[PDB]
Amino acid sequence: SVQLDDKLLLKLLRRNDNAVSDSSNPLPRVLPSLNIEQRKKYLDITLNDVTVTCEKDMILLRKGSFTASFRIAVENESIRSMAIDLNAFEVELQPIIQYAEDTQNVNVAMMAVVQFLRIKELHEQMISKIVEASKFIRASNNTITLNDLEVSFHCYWNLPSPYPETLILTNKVQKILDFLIYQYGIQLGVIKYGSTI
Amino acid sequence: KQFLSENINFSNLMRKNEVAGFKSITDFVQWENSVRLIGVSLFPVNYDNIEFMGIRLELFDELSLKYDPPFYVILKPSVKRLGIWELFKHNLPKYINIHQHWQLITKDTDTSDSNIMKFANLCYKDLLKVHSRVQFFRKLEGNYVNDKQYSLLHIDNMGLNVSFRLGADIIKIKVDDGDDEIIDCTFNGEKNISLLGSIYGITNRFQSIIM
Ligand SMILES: [Ca+2]
Repeated sequence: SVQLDDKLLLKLLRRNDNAVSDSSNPLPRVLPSLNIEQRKKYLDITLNDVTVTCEKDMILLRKGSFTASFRIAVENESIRSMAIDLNAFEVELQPIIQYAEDTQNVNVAMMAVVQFLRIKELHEQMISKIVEASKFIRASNNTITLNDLEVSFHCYWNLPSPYPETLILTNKVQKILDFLIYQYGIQLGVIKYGSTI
Repeated sequence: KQFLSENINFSNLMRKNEVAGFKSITDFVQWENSVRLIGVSLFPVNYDNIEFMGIRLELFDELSLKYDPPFYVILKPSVKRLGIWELFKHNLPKYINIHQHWQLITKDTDTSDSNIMKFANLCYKDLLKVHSRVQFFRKLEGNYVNDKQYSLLHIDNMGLNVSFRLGADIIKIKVDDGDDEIIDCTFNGEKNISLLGSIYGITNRFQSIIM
């Protein structure tokens, strides 16, 4: 039953009540309730698929059996020193965290480890959908094979921004696959590229 | 109960009855300020007869190291399509195409926690191409290159157009999203192909090479 001073959000819930009335007495006079219960259930479905936890001073981000540990130091009110440790994912993620830990830029670190796990789950369920949908077999996350042909799946970074884009390679030919993924789309194209060539 | 702050200021994350199932309201706000760091967040606006769903979009600025104020996009529980969300009040820059992203994802038909996470991540992404791209020009202030100082003169809202001085000569530039490519350059006023290549690698490493 706590009345929150948020004070941006309260200036917003008022504004567009007022900005649509610029079209010619719309003010709230009432403040929202706060209940930690729902607030948590929301922060849950935003992390969904991954847990955040804290053993001071470090704060762990974990999707099963993977741990990205961020130890952070703050001299009020500003961050100073950030440091990081991973497992098994050092290489795949390396380039973006070169940047992150090098600027001591925190959210770039996190949001990139989040979206890497998401591009990894996307590829893994993309490769499942391909293997059972045709004659293909699997080696690791990276690769699938049909006879003499090897198609790799994995992410690259445009170094500034934490959002990875996907890169589907193969032993040559490249021009051909790349275009059958664009026109016919990543699954139906990589199915088609396992017929012609 | 006011240990919760609107901005995600760094102190809340550190030092030292069940609330949320957690230990105490402090140890909840340590967890909440932790998660929120990712820059994207889901949080409830709760009223007695309704609950809106807000979307926290927060950038980390490295000049003074702190986050910029949270941006909110807010979603109303719908009517006439009964159990789904619809768009309500947004303060976001006018460069972010907010509505084209809503349709690209939900098609207005299915609004699902799964699909709404995909919705922010699209907005937030367009927000960091712009911010990260402006900020790269702020970070160079005071830095030399070729032992000539760089000061910045002017940059526009979203930073396609820029003017800096490099040690006594004025370079102007124009950029094209989302290539972050430099399409035009004016060196001391005359046309220049040298710096042209790209917004990052080429505007340090290629500034030394020819000019
Ligand atoms: Ca409803």
